[PDB]
Amino acid sequence: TFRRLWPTIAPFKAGLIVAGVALILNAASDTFMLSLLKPLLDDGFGKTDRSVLVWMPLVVIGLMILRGITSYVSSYCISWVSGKVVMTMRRRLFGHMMGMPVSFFDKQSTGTLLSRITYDSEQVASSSSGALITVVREGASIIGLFIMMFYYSWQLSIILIVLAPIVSIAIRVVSKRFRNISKNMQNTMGQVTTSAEQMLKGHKEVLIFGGQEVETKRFDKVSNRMRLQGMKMVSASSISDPIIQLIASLALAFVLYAASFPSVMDSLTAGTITVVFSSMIALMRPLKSLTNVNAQFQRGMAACQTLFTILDSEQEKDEGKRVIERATGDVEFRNVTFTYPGRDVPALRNINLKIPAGKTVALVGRSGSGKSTIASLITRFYDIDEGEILMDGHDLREYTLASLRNQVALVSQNVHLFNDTVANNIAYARTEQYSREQIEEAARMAYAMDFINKMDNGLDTVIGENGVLLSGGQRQRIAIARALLRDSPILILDEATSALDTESERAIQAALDELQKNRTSLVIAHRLSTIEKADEIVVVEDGVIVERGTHNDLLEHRGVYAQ
Amino acid sequence: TFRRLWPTIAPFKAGLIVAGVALILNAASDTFMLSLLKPLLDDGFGKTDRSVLVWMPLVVIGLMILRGITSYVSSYCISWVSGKVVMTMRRRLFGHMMGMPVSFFDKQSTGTLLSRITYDSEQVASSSSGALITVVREGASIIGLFIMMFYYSWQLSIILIVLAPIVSIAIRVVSKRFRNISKNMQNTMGQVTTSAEQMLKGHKEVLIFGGQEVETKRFDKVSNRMRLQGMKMVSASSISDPIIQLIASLALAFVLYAASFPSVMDSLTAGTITVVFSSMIALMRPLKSLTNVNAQFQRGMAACQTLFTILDSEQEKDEGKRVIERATGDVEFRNVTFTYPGRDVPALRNINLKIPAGKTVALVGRSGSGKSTIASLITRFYDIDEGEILMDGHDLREYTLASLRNQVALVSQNVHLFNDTVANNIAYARTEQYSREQIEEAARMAYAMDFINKMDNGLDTVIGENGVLLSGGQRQRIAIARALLRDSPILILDEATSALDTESERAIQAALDELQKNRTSLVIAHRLSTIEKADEIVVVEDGVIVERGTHNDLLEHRGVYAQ
Repeated sequence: TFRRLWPTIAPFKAGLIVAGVALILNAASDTFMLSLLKPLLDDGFGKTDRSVLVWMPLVVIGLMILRGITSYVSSYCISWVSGKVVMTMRRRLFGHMMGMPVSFFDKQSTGTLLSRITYDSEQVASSSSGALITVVREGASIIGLFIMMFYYSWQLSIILIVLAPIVSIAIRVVSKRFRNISKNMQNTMGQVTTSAEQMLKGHKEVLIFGGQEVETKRFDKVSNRMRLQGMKMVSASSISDPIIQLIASLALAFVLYAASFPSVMDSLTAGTITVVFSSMIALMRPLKSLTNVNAQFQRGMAACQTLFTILDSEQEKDEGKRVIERATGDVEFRNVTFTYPGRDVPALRNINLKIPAGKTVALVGRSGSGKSTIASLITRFYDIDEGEILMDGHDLREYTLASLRNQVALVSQNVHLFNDTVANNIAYARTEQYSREQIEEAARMAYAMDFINKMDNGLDTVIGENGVLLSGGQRQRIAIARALLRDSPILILDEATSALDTESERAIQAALDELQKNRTSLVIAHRLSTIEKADEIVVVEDGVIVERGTHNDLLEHRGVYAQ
Repeated sequence: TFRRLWPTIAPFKAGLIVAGVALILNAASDTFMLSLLKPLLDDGFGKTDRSVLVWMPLVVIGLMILRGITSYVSSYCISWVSGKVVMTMRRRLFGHMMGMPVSFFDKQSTGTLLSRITYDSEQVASSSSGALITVVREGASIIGLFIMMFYYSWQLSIILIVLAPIVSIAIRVVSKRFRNISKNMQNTMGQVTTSAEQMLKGHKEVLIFGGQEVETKRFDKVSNRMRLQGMKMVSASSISDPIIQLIASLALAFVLYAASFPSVMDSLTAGTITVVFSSMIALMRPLKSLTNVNAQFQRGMAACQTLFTILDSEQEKDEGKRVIERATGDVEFRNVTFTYPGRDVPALRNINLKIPAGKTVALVGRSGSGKSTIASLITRFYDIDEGEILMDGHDLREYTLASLRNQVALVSQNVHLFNDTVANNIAYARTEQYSREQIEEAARMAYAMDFINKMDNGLDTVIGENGVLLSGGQRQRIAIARALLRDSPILILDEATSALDTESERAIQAALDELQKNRTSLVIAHRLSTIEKADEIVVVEDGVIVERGTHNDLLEHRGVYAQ
């Protein structure tokens, strides 16, 4: 997986390499600070009284300033690589998410996608960079400390090069064993927590039947078991560390024993042993850090696995490329059957429906099939499972998605508003074009000039993140202005809005007759005012045209014609 | 506030005291190892004495074993106090989470309460215990190291006590300043991420309109802002540690300079200087932890503030103490007005409704106001804001909550099933009273023995969460089975769903007319079957009694009768 992640980091190798050299300098600063001890213990407080204890305060200051500067440089440069990696991978995810089929964003995975952008890209970068930091810095620290020992005491050093593998393997085995024991108790705690969850929402029907005392007793039992599992988990997690410290103090004891013997001693001056033991104590963090690196890296490359799974998911098909600019031709549904994704049975039953040019054909889908699914078809949302939607002489499959979905224009009060300025929101992808004079014309035609004048500068103002917070009807009129400005050959409507508004229902009606005087207008609605004003009606329920009749026939078979 | 929390922790003072003595022993072990250093250098590798070199490994192992044993004891005993305290506080929360009015659990705290119990009692116990561990252990370590140093070289220890306050205040100031800066950047980072969130949620529009080009470019800009904010955050966070280490090294340099001054200050033998410097280096983490303890403690006593706010919140009023066992009397409504909490002050308009004894009077509330709340009135879920409901010669405000809710029985699709056995799901708060034969007769009359008998042990089987997982129709069956346990004069049938099933609604209605044979009942049914079998139909819309006609009159008041 890292095998495939490298290419997005490679362009930024400069930051990683500077971080690597800076971290090697950091480990060398640690090693030199520790090595500085022998000079002290031997030629200061040791045999030579002084002349080395005024050089040394400044040497220590210099080496700690080097530690600080190299640590800051490492942090900055590796975080800059982490930035220019996440940033890029987040942008690739975003580019792929917007072009991916609507089914994926339709509850296939909806709330987790902001996570999979932000948190998961940051996890990829953070875990991989933590792995690199630990590997490089701690490996440099181990190498530097071992060189420091060898150059100072090659007798004790070999005993250590022998034990440190033993200490490291002991750390790995105990850590794995006891952390594995810990994870079981995590599930055993989750289960009892879910039991309390179960109890909590039973409030109603616990009050009714007076079981509050039985509920308290059962929560007492579950709380006690939660506490016992927590105690076991913490007991294991604790006993983990002292065992490691003891298996390390065993190495300390062996080294000290292997310093008592006459052969080894008589070489270990007062300073040499101090350097060796300080090296030893400083050799505890690196080993543990490596043992944990081999898992940090895998956590990182698992988050990257998730990101890559998202990235390579089948993008919305674009094989068809037939173009269309103005679609005066009728939309012709002919023997088309579609199934909603996640449902085996065809939600949209085999149906034929013609959409006369410049006609406000409408339908009512109370049964739940085709209520808004028909609207999906024209916009080439969830694709056609069967049939040829021969729109203006060709199948929707043949048409290119961009041009097709350009021809149509969905309007509703639920339409979100982009954070860009309101005028551009009306001219989205038409900005940099459709001159602000055209935008003013559209604003006037909108019959919502008043609302955008009500807040800030109208065209210039911005509906950002709660910038002016247009109401539902005002957003509906923004959308209708957008449609008029873009000159959509097709209009698709769902019951106008959810509710009527003051002067906004009238303005919407004015705008939609300005639009529908000359627009192939497929419509759907439950309220039948626009149905009465409509020339042609086709009521369709359960995927089948219950009545393909005009207002006269629809009154002949009322159905829900009366509230 | 810890002041009000102490009563819950006091009865378990034994655990805290053992943890305190164990942690003091732990810090004493740390101190004694650094003290042990001096023998090694002075009387060992200095004046040669193999006796000390062979005496020492036995002491390092002994002291690390003592350090491990005391660490384990501290972890266990302080977790056994954190364990018992957190469990007792969870249990007091839960006990006070049931008698609390349904209003609180209704949309004032729905999902946050899951956290409130578990996570927000742990963030109390764990945080306070972390504060105690740091204070005790690290204060013992500081005292121990300073005693260890004064006993060995008081001259340098004076300088070290002079500066250590300086180092501590430097740590405090830098840590604060820079963590405040980090929080400042965190605010902007979150704000910027929300922008990408709202972009992502606009999928449908960026598809219908536009070509995702403006969306991609604007996400590029927001991602660059995220990257720059992340880099600034990490830069500010990092610079803290190098600066702190540099101040600590200033202290080290000053101590070194103090050494090597003529004769005075240079009375330190190699062992004495090594011990003093080891104490100085091991006195870095205790100082940092003491400085940061108060943040941990305040986080803990803030989670505890939340928990106390929950505990002391007004429990449901139970002032009325009028008892009732069986109530054939009418649930009299007379001009009672009650606003659904938090909205719609004029809800449940002044309404008069006398439900005659031993009837199945019902209502239709499609208007959406005062439809299901009338059921609550009988169950007193959402108390009456103004008016009197004169039940059986006394008001609900006068009746005992338990008895009143004992009189009424609620059957609905959403009836929650207890995690206990099925027998006790139909014996809840009644298990000790009724016998297995009573529950067997209840199972028979339930008209659901087809589903019950198929289980493992019949009555004694388990209908807990998951497990057998009875369906919704079977949920209705079990609710009716409880009603058939013969303790429920008033039967507030929901029947708003009015669903029909395969032999399941058949059995449900069979048993339900068996009940209603001699049950005072109030129902709210969308269907007209109930109206047909209704005794006095009283349709109520928007909290006002539009009509009180019989079945024939309601047929005249057709409304949505045809469907």
